[PDB]
Amino acid sequence: ALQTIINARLPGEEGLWQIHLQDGKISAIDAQSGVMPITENSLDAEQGLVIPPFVEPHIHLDTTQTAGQPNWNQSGTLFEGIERWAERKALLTHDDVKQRAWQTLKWQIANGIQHVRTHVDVSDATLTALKAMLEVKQEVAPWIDLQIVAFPQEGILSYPNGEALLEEALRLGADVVGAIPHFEFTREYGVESLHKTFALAQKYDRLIDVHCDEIDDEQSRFVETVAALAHHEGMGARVTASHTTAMHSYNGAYTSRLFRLLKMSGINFVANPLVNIHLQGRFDTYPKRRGITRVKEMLESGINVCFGHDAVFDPWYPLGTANMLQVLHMGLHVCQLMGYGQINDGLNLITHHSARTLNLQDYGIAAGNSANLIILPAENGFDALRRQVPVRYSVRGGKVIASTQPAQTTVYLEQPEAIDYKR
Amino acid sequence: ALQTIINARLPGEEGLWQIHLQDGKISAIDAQSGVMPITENSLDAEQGLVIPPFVEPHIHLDTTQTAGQPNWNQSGTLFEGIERWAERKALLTHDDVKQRAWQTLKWQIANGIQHVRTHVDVSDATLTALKAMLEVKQEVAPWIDLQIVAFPQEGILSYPNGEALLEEALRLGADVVGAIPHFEFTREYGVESLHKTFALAQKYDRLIDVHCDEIDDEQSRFVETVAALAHHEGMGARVTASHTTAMHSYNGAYTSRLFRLLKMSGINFVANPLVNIHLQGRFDTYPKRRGITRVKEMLESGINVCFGHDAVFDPWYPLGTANMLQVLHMGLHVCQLMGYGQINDGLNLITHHSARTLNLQDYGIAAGNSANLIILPAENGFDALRRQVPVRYSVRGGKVIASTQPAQTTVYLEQPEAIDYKR
Ligand SMILES: O=C1NC=C(F)[C@H](O)N1
Ligand SMILES: O=C1NC=C(F)[C@H](O)N1
Ligand SMILES: [Fe+3]
Ligand SMILES: [Fe+3]
Repeated sequence: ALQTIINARLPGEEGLWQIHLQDGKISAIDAQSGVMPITENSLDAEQGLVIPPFVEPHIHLDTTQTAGQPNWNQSGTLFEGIERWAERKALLTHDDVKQRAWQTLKWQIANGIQHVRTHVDVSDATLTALKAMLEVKQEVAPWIDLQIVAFPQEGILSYPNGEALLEEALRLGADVVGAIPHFEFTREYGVESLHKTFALAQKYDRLIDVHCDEIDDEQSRFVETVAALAHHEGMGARVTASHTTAMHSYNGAYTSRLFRLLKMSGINFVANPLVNIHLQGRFDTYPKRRGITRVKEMLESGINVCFGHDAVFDPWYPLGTANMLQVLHMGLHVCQLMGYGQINDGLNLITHHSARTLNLQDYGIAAGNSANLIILPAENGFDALRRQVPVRYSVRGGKVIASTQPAQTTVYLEQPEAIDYKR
Repeated sequence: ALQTIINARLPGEEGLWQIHLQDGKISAIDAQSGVMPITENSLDAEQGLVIPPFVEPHIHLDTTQTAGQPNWNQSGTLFEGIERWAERKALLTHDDVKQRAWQTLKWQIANGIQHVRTHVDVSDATLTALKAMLEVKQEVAPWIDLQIVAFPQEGILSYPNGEALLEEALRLGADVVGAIPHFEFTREYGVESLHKTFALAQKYDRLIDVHCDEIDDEQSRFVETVAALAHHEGMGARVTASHTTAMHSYNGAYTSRLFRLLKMSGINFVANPLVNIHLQGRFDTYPKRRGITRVKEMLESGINVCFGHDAVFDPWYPLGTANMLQVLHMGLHVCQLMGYGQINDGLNLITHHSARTLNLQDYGIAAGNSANLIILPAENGFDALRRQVPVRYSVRGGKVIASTQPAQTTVYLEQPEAIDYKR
């Protein structure tokens, strides 16, 4: 029955703070002028950093843990990945999807992630994975608020009954409408697919998250239609453009023109560093492009951008432990957001910016909000990122739902010495 | 008084193995047909992976821990980095260099690194850092065999008395002769500097490690002179070309021609993933090149290539905990060595290949060799890399010199559950 979080550091704030908890919510936040004593019912942050929970804005829980089944993606490309997934999709069973999704979700809970948006392939007349995921959503609710995107992986207009299946998925309860314009057979189908996606989102009052321009094609500009339709409907807050890796290859003049619309539209952007560095640049010899969208410029322009893990051991990515600080680490390097302040503020890319992408209404350390927060054994964002620290405690509804007793490293010199990699 | 390492897995080998130790050496290695019981004097690898120690083939211990002093490298480029370092170099003191070097060395010991090659800037008439590092080398010897490269950071022919200072550093005991041809004022000075470097290495019987073509200039081809001079002198095993990031920008025809010489010469290559992804591509707008040398092609051609951390919190890199598995993780992503086998064999890039780069004569788990080895709590290279595991035990001369009690993570669901991120 926790009543207070004491000795907490907060990003962008000086000193220590006390967070009072009442009835599963944050009742008040007060600055401390020194270190407070521990006591029963008090969770001691020990001058560590307290932040709202990590968020996973983009993952594929229906494909997670399937890498190599029945075959491996040899080329390491998005296109072969979809082909390898199609082979696995034909072998799906309800229980298998639930088991694999739950395996990755447990890693996420352990990693302080309390909000997850999973795409689920609905280019499947049986909607096997979707039915399984809707059950997982209910089962995992005490620990993670899971959003499900009805993702038409093989296209809306380019797959048999694609539009009907996408709508069926919404009627079954999917929270977000997906699309993949660059995978449609033609540019015209791509644009038309977006009009259909927006019409469905307005008909059912759902969010939108488009796999948008995930291709090293300087002519893949579906993002301008996503932003324009959102602006026209006055619904930018409910819309997300995932990937936009083609933007890495656009000329600068078009990008500058486009940025005005991106800002005016208010839509969100998701970059997936671990997967993008792996799948993009595969058609270059040397030099080889990085292939991540224009994260640095978006931040400078005040456009909301955040980071997702995208895949965890599946056709598009052979690694991962569903760790957001690891995703952030890769993104900061590839996007060259390596200034001290840029690294320190990096936490926003896996917390607040992602919460905005998911249109969350109860997020942040503020009075009145649910007591959902995590404690990192680090002094600030820079320190947490540099040392790739685990989540010491994850609190949800005012209760501890995960904890990590840190590793203990000792070197035996003339005398034993504890090493914590700090300075 | 350890007598045996039991239940050890070895890369590329099936089953479990027992490593018998006698008089600080490995006396014999025998396969097990099952799990052996623990007993006093036996170190149980617990079916974890046993490998020779991690190696750091390229780091700057004279600059480590100085990021932001007195100013930060704002552009994130090699060139500004050297300028910021020059400002810090003027403030060096003997004790400060020793303290900072020892701080990073302790992190390395904790991370199972028993072999380290540090470059030390000798473009300094006072040779302050070199004198300090020669003392550190002696002090750290019980735990790490430290090689010192006399690195003429500001050039040999382009800095006052550069050649005399480089030779003075060798007379004081530096183990390796360095150079930086692409930083010399002219291409001719660059080539001439290499002839002088090789002449010094033959005069003093020292190794060579050139900061070679660390620039996104398709015309920076000093590597062909390094390889040709090594081939002419029949000394490839003693020569290393660090960085060669310009190779990322070469046309393919010249690279193919060059590769024949690289193979024939037998020289070694070091890629520094964390720093290269950060400092390279800084003059591109979009698309932006990755800038790491041709690691994948070198491996396919049987050319020895390995990975270094290069910098730990200094003018050229604001992060790091001197962790080789983290360096490897970045390299596998940026170089797209993402096939299962490529990832699994990744350990060679931070163990055996690096030992060859340092021309080590006592390295590897083989009878007769010193009992220097480390134990990773993982099933194989892939698993160790994916989970970024710590070093459970580091053994040197048959004695434990470092150990890490792993972190313990628990999620509180309907029942508490331990999470180890394994599958
Ligand atoms: O279309 C896609 N499917 C799965 C992925 F992991 C990638 O995000 N893109
Ligand atoms: O010339 C250089 N000095 C320092 C570095 F870290 C980089 O390796 N290159
Ligand atoms: Fe995706
Ligand atoms: Fe270097």
